[PDB]
Amino acid sequence: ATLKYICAECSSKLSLSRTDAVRCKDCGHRILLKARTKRLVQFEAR
Amino acid sequence: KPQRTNTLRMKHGTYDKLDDDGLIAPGVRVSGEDVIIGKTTPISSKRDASTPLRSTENGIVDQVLVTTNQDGLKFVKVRVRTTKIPQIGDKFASRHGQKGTIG
Amino acid sequence: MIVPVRCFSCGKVVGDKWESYLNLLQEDELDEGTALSRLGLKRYCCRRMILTHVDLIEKFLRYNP
Amino acid sequence: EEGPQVKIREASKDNVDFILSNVDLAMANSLRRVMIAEIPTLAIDSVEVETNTTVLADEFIAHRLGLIPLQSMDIEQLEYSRDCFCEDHCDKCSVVLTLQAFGESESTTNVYSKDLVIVSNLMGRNIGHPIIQDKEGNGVLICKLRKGQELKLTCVAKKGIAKEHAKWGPAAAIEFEYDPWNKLKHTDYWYEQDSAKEWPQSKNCEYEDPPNEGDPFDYKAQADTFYMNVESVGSIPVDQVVVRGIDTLQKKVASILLALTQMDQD
Amino acid sequence: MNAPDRFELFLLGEGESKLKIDPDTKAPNAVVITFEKEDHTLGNLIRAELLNDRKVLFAAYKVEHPFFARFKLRIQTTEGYDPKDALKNACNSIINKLGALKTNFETEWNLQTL
Ligand SMILES: [Zn+2]
Ligand SMILES: [Zn+2]
Ligand SMILES: [Zn+2]
Repeated sequence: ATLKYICAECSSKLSLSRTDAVRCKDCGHRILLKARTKRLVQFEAR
Repeated sequence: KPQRTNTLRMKHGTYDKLDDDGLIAPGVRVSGEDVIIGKTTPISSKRDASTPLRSTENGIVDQVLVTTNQDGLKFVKVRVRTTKIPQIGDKFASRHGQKGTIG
Repeated sequence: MIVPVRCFSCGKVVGDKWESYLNLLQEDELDEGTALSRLGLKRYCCRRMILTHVDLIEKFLRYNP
Repeated sequence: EEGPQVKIREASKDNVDFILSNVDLAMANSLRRVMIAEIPTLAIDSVEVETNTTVLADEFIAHRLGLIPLQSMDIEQLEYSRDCFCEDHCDKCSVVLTLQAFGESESTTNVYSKDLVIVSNLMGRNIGHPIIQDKEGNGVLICKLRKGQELKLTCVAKKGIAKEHAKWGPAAAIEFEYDPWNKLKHTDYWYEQDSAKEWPQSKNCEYEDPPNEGDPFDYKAQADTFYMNVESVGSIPVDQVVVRGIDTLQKKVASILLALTQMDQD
Repeated sequence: MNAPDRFELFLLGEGESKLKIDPDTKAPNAVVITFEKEDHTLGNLIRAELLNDRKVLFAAYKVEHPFFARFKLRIQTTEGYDPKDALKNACNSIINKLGALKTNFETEWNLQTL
């Protein structure tokens, strides 16, 4: 049901706003990856 | 995302690519001088200080990473991926101290 | 990373012959020289493809995400 | 049949090792070029990457996809996107493949052209089927997934010439030789002591008479008899490479004769 | 970025013809033709056919730069022999030679088992 930020280590799809600091659920991994886009990247197969 | 208010101090690269958290999310193709880390600063309302993509460069975003320092500062790290295809000019060396370009 | 699909030089589909080569090696205890000739790779241009190849992916699929 | 004359040595689904005879080197080459160059063919040329948690990057993947040979038997029955009056791609000019794969097992999920699925109506023309030549139905090894890594792709195979990108090339190698016995003296054999004793004899020395040492250099003897050998990549049956080679060359000159014609009028 | 789209090699972009015909000035009964989006494939072919033809005094072709897909072709034909007709003629001469090969091949291909 939508994801804004994955988290670095547990891969647990977080998604938090401002003043949430930078942590994850159980794995307070202060890192967090930014998860992809849905805007479908197209590619040249060349 | 900055969209100009009272200083308008921004760069020619398009912000059309930054999300509403001011960060391109992975996958998004970025080129020209496209803005990557859309940042803003009130100085003594919106003085844009932001990292646009390097001029000559153009890629696709590989990973945006948001962190915390020891002073707790918010960190962002954008990896921008580009596939580089041997062209004319690219430099190639055998293993005996002779380089040479593709003519 | 993984097997190039085609031998650079000429374009033999080489990337359909990597597991089979790894087999020709491990399960059939053959040597690369003999093994590569069996996969049909006859011109060194296509041999160097498989024989030179480093399958770093099997090390990339070892990290978690 | 008077003129150029083929004389096949081997024939397989992969090879056509033949002997062109009674032709100008020019032509024998010209065809050799056409085969490497300009036989039209179908090949994934656009990838839309839906999900890819795989270890490889999209364009990496995308690249290889394009390199997986596809069925091109009925490629004339397909138009180059660029001429097809549609808008982008449609079944008239384009086959549309899919790759969906999830690392399901805790073992390493391999991914293959086999896992490519045509999602467009082919309208009966043999086209765009991932060519599988391997002995376990897998075909080209596209990617490797760990348990929990997904790959969702939409490819689009379009009609192209190897000249546009060597991915559309139906030929693999194209062996090619003439004058196995260096009788036209077309080469000056480099040597430390003995021209003859150092250079290994060709395949095709067997198919031709060794010159007599007493003879004068045959000055008038032009190059005919060219021992070729077309290897196919799979996208088109070898026999057909050689044909469309001779065919597409025929079309070219034809494209010119029509220009010398339609050069007049208005 | 500078890299010209690879199609530009076999595909005519706008305003370009296949053939530009120029009347060689330097000599009588000679012509220079510029094929656009062709290369040696054709050049060396047409030339060495053009060259067989006996009422052709001169045939040569050159691709002046590897970057561009085009080549020039010069044919000097005898007085009263039109080079365009020599081309036409050497062109036909090819089409017929390839027909033969196409045949001969498909023929000798069928006799093969595998
Ligand atoms: Zn976590
Ligand atoms: Zn090769
Ligand atoms: Zn279409």
